[PDB]
Amino acid sequence: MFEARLVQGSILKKVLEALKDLINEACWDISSSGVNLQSMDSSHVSLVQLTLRSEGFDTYRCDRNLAMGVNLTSMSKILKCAGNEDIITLRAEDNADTLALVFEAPNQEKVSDYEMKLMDLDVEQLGIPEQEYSCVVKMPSGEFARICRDLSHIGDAVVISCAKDGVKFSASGELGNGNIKLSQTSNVDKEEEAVTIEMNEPVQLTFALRYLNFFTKATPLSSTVTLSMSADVPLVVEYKIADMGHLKYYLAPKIEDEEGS
Amino acid sequence: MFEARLVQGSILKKVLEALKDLINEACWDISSSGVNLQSMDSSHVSLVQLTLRSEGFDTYRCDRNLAMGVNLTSMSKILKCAGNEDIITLRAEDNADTLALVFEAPNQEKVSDYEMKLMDLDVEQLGIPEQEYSCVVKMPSGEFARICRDLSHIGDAVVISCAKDGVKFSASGELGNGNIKLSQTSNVDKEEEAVTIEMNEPVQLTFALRYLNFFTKATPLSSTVTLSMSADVPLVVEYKIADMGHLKYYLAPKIEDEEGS
Amino acid sequence: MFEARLVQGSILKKVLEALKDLINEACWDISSSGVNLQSMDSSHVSLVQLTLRSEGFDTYRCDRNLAMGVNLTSMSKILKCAGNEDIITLRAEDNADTLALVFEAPNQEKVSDYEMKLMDLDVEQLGIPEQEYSCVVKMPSGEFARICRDLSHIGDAVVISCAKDGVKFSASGELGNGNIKLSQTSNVDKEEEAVTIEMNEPVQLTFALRYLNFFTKATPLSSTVTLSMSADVPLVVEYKIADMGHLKYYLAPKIEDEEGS
Amino acid sequence: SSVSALKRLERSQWTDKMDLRFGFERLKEPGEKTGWLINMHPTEILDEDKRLGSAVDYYFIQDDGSRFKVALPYKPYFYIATRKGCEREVSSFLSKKFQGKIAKVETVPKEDLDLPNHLVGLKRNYIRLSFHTVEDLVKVRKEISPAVKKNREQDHASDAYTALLSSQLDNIVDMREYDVPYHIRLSIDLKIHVAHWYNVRYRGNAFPVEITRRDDLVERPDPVVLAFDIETTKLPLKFPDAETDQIMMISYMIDGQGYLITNREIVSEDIEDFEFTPKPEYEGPFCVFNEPDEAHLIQRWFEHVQETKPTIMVTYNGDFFDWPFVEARAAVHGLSMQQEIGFQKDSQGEYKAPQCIHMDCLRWVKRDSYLPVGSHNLKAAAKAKLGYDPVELDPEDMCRMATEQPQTLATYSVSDAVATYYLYMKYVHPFIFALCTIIPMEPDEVLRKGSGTLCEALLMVQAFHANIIFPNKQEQEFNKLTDDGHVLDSETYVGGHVEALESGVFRSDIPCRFRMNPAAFDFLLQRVEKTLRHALEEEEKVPVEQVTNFEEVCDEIKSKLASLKDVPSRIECPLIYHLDVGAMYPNIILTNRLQPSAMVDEATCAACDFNKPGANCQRKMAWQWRGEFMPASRSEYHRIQHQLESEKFPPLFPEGPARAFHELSREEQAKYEKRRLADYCRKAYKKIHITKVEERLTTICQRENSFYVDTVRAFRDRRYEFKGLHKVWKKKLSAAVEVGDAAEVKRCKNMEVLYDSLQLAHKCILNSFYGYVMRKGARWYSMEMAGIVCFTGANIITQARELIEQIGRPLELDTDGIWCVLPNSFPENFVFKTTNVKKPKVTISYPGAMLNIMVKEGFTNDQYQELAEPSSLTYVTRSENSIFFEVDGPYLAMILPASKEEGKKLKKRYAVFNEDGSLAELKGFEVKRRGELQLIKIFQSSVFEAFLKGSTLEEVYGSVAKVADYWLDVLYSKAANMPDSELFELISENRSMSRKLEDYGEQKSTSISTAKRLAEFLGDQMVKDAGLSCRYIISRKPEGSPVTERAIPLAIFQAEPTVRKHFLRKWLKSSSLQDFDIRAILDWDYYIERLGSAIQKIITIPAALQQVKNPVPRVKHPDWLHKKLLEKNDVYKQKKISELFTLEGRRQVTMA
DNA sequence: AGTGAAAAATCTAAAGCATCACCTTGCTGAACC
DNA sequence: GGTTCAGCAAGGTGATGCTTTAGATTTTTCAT
Ligand code: SF4
Ligand SMILES: [Mg+2]
Ligand SMILES: [Mg+2]
Repeated sequence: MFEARLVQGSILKKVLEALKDLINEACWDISSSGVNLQSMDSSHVSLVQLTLRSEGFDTYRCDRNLAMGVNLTSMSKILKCAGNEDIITLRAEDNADTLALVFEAPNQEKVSDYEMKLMDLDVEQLGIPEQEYSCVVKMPSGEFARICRDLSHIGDAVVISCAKDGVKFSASGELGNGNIKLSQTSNVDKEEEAVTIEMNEPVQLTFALRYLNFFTKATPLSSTVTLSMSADVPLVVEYKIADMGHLKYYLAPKIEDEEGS
Repeated sequence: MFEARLVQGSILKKVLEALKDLINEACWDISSSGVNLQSMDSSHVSLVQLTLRSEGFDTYRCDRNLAMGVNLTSMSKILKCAGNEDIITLRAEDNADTLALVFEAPNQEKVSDYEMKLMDLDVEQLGIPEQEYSCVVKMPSGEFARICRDLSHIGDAVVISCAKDGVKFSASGELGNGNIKLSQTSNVDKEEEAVTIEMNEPVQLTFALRYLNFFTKATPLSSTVTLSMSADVPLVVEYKIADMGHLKYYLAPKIEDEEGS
Repeated sequence: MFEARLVQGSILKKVLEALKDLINEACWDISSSGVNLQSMDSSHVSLVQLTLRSEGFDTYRCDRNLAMGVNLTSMSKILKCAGNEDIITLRAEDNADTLALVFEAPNQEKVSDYEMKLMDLDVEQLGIPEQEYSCVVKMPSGEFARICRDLSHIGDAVVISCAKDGVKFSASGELGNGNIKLSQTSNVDKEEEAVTIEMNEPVQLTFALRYLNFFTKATPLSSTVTLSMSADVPLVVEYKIADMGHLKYYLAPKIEDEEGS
Repeated sequence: SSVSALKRLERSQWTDKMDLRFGFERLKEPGEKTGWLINMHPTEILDEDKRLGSAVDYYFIQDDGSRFKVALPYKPYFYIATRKGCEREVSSFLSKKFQGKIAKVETVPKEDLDLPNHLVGLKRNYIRLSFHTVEDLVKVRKEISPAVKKNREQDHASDAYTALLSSQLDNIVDMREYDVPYHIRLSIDLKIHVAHWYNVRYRGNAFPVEITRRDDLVERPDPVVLAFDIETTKLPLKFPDAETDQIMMISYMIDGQGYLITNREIVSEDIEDFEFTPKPEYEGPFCVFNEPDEAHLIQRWFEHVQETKPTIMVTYNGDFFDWPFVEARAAVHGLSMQQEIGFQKDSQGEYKAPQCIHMDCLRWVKRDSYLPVGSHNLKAAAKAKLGYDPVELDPEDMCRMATEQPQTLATYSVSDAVATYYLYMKYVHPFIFALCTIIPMEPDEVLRKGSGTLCEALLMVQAFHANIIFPNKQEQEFNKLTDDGHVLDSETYVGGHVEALESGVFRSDIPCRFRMNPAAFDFLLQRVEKTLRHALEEEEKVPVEQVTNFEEVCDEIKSKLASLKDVPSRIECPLIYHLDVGAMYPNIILTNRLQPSAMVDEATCAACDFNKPGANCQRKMAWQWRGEFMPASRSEYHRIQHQLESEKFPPLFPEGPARAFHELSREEQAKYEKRRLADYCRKAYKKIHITKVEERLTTICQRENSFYVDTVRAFRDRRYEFKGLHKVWKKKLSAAVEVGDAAEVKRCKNMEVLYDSLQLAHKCILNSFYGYVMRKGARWYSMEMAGIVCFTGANIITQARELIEQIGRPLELDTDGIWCVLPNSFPENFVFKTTNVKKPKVTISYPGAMLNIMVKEGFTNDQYQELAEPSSLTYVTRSENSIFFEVDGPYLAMILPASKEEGKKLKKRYAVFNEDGSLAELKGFEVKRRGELQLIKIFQSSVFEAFLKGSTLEEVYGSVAKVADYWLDVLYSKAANMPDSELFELISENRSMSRKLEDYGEQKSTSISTAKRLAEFLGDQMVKDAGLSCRYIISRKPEGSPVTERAIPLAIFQAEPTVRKHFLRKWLKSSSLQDFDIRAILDWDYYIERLGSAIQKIITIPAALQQVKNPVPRVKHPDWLHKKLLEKNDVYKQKKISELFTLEGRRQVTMA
């Protein structure tokens, strides 16, 4: 008997529509600390980490740790049934694999409830180690997602350089080179249009833009995305849905073939 | 010698968009009673009736009963250039083998006449059985379009229940079973978003969601749609447009084999 | 090099969005008069010219008459990176062997360089026969484009005729015959729907409508289309507003001199 | 019917007097005579009682040529099974319906091949109905067959009613033997086989003919065999016509003596006798006869055939150009070939004389010679088999050679004749007769008929030795019901798994790469002693204790295999192998005890009362099933069946009456029902074609009748027996050539050629079993059997691929065998010096032994049993593992093509080149079909003849780049330097036109447009005789219009110039054009795109997959391959996540 | 070096479906009387 | 303190490019 209330039901839509496009199967974990989603790609490259706590979930209780291996190509066809202002109530059973949803209209005119049977699978777990994770930058999610979608046509991979003179997004392609610079306009009282860039060293590291497309699908969750990088480490991306939780998403880079011999 | 006026162009443009999918060939009937169209769909399961009374037109003067047999897809192809504000006129002659019609604007600048030929085929004129309707629901068309496109993704065979509390849609299938309830709206006096229930005895039967989508794609016609059901009759869809006339759908339910049920 | 200043750069991105099917590869010619494109399409039918005058832009800076043969559809996939409110700034270079285009956000915190190596093809220039045509018509491109996309799909060939009372467009097809008549506006001074016709002698021509709404659809760059037409000459289709837009098409009559019979 | 009776009577004594003057005098004297059978034909010989009757005449040859013909009476056969317990009154009604039409009706019990509960001795019984003549049989066939079809639905309905219960003419339940011919059924029931020494006993006239086999005389007499070949006059650049052109020369070849008859009307001078000897085993003695005109030439030919009297006549493509031409030249000159040698056309367009077997080597080259397809001409077959080059001569220039000098033209003609005759008697004459000793069919029909009906004839022979009733032809059943409840559209077994895993140039001199996994090598080091032990004990069937020299070959094996461990990655020359049984599939029938009549479902298996677990009665085997069907349900089908009953519907018969439901045939209502469901599910169910692919297990019973199994068993071990006998007589010859015993060496040469031909024919039929099983509609064809055989072939061959991927670089997976390479340091072939006197040397194959242990250890089966002696009730227990993957030897070259999209697999496309440069095999290429363009033929020949140059991949692609650069530079310069006269032949494409212009209706295509242009050329007069296949090119100047409406013929260009110019301006829709020469209206873009697609799919894409730069840099790669190649070579690469992030656990949601 | 006919690969037109820019509308904030 | 008009977020909607299904055409394969 699990319950999970969410009054602002558009954010569950916005997280779930961002994981169909490059994850086929992810295994939700539930415990007293909240709900987690620690799951790798089926292509075995980049990995998801949802963490949502109980200070945004209104009606919420959970006394046992368990897991459910939900499918992602079929769960994001039954959640857009609610509109952008409906409230969403998840329910679950101890012994049954049936996950139930409740979509309730805010004006009390359309009540729907859903059941979905699930299946058990066998995936891997990749825990994160704690590191410096410097060169942290904060950008608007709309601008970053817009430019990430834009650079997909000119190139297939990106070189990201955190240096003193802003941030360098240089995609590498056969036709031309498209590079993006972010200026430190720190003299703004508004946090939306003012970017924060702090660092310990200039870091140059390269990533797969074809995965950055399916990556950047989580646009309208948080107004500001916070991305951070270091050397020889996967990029970390935080989409902080500050009412309860945050999406950390980790993308492994491309590196050289060490020193040739 | 026939003549007809419309001070609005939305309805006559959108009926052809609403009806082009079920019917490929039709037989119009123009007379002093107005416009009649009884037709089978190309699979001979669903029945359609397009009826326009004579008093709904601005001026409607004719000669006598004439059955004419052009198809419908050509009419929707040629007439959809008209907008939702252009005014409509159609003229005809008995000796002439073609029917003319002008799309005119109130400023008398944008104007276009089209004359259409008469290809002749006469389908059988079957008598529509008229009986009582045990359950009548009068509910908005936008919510009905949303609920039909909602249930199209989950399942294929929708079971619909009419009871005292309201109406209940339900969908089976391999991706779960969905349940949607719509209750009476007694505290809402305005009727462009409320529902209305006329109730005799509880009914429920199984219907095909592709055919429900084919009926519900008539949704810009009216802000409300009257679904009605009785004992084993084809379910009837009433589109009360205006004082101009009606657009009535009839669907036979599917027989479920008792064996393995 | 023509790294000109633009107060708004939506025009270039939409003309590349629309003309991605007309010309498969063009060459940008830039001289002291501005930018002059003259390209002959893939089917070798018409010669399309675009004139963007230098005084229409904010600034001009080139060494001499420079022709850069950049593939037209290749940089169309990258030019929509800029927004409709985005601007193109000014830079000075005399020996640039690789052309770069500058992207500047409206909030002046994002700068971008999109480069392209110099590769060139020599295209033969064609002379344009110019004289005073008999009939020049002027209608807003909205409803003309609307009827051109709503009447090409009932017939392939149109007789286009110009007379004093109203110009007509008559296309026949297997589902019927349609034709369009335009009258003259004299009491109307507003630009949004006025159709002005300068008229010398009534002319008749025959054309194919497939080429007219699909390969030559760049409507929102201007708002009023003007067609110049005369006896025994091809079409002159003009999208023209002020110094911000002037493009033209030269579709030719593909009518034989009765050699079929 | 007296007029037709006297007509066929006159035909009977006409053929009899035709053969009496031709040498085949009848068996009219009472006595006993030996003979050897030659021909088999039906005839209409009567009896002394003057009762109408059909008979059959055999032709018997002697060792000294005192030939004869024996006609014996024999009525045809027919079987009808009726309802049980009431078969007397149906036979009495049948006898009383026709006074004396039926000859005899009788009933004797038999056994059904698929009747359940067969252990208790169940019986099903037919009745035999015999007619006195064949035309009465076909008349009764046409009288009864639609009634049978209609009543079959009635019987089917009755069966359905009976199934529901379980849940006068109309008394006949089924009928068979309507497709077996007369002579064929004759042999099936009498067992009289062509090519066997017989003796005949015939005393008096009232007694019939007695015939008895004399099989101890294993020698065979040489029949007098005349091979002949024409040449005809012709007007240039046109196929010759038989109404105006005439023969200048005939050349023919009778039993080693050659003659040449020449027309002196066209030939300028007489021709003397000459000798032509290409090889010492091919003697060429030749005599010349010269006649003034064609009439005396054909008269000399006819009288010399009448005098020498050849039993077997040999041509090459005789049925196409030879016989219609000579028949028409007889008909022009007041004669006919029917009236002097009896050669007329049959119903199928083939020419079969009543006494002289017309026999055509081209059909054998097409069918059994195993030459590559597209290489079936006589020159190719003579070079492949006889090992010499026939003299070539241009038929365009042969007309001027007919008047300039006749000697070289005569040499060409006699070279054609001697090539045909020696390719006949050295190879295919004892091959055909060895096929004939086992197939009960006359020689012309056993050469003409297909592979499946040859297997059918063998199975009918073994079916009537076993006394079973023949299943009919498997017809197509309309609207088959799936057990799920859906009607079908297509229903298919395993889809022919073909995969080209690599593409590139492969040779025995090229250095290729090997990644060797040492785990399989560690397996092999401890296996190899036992592997060679088992190979010597099973492939040779001798004990290992017999040989003494095991240790030194074992040490050589150890040294080679240990020098293979020393590095995984290595580069040397690979030997090219073909890892398979020649037809694994018959052994897959054998070792699994498979047969098409003993596979059922679980329901009727449980209906049988002898089921028992833990026994051999229930065995199961795996396959996979494919069905494309209709997504509409089953209850809706009853609904639409009810809604399509009792309504008006248009009859197909013009001005017909009001038709009802019952008399409608199944095919018209089947189309109507398919249209109705296609309309119903274009709207409601979102689909009309659902492709379900699933896996199935079938239960194979024990042998109710083992007729399909023991045939293959006896035929395989008789093949091996004949192979051993041929090897024994080959060693006898190999001693006799230095014995010096001329008559004895000639007779043992005859014996070894005979045994070689029996071995070759048995090998061909063993290959033919698979080709018979893989088609639907055969009379013994089982769906599940074909699926099982193809899937187990796939599983075995992918097990072999899984192992061989680590000892080299295997290349091409196939439904016939792995085509792969192996390193040369890997040992290839071992000779054994064995002390046994029966074999001083033993040749054993090392990859063969490895594949033998693969198929032995991988597949151990306990179902094999031997039945030696029923009296002692003994049962030895041993397993049969006879899957012999015979490596055919190291080839010289291997070429693979590639495919035109990202990641699809090719379809049976490769080329294999043998060691002496001869093209060993080719499959799936453009040269297979004689159509398309011959712009491509010369390019493809010049590229496949040019892979055998150079040592490295750089050099071989350099030579291929030279060839492609030459041909694309001829194309790129618009073919300007050479004369243009041959270019119109070279460039244009020729498409046949089968129907008329109005048959397709409103549909328009390229051929329809070309026919319309041809009609616009002259008029309806050309349409009246529009049997000519249309040649065309593609116009260029009307751009935008599709290529389906952009074809112009070359017939306009041969017209007079002014109408050409005007009507070309009419075609091109451009009256302002000025030029008329053929330089710009050619669509060179389409032509260079065709040649570009060829050079992409043959050369450049395999080059990109062989890590080399493009040999044709002016032809760009496709976008997907360009992307993959530019991503691969960049050392900047993608790193995965299991290395950069460690593993923290593995779990599963376990059941509690 | 022929022929004809059927199963399957290939080519082409039309419908499904996710996405993007734009039209219209409800909620709300600051200047005004 | 009521008003009111503009500003802006947001749903509905026409238009669009890619994808998928369906029917006609050639191509291989098998019988001859
Ligand atoms: S397998 Fe089944 S049907 Fe066949 S003999 Fe055994 S029990 Fe009978
Ligand atoms: Mg010949
Ligand atoms: Mg010849």
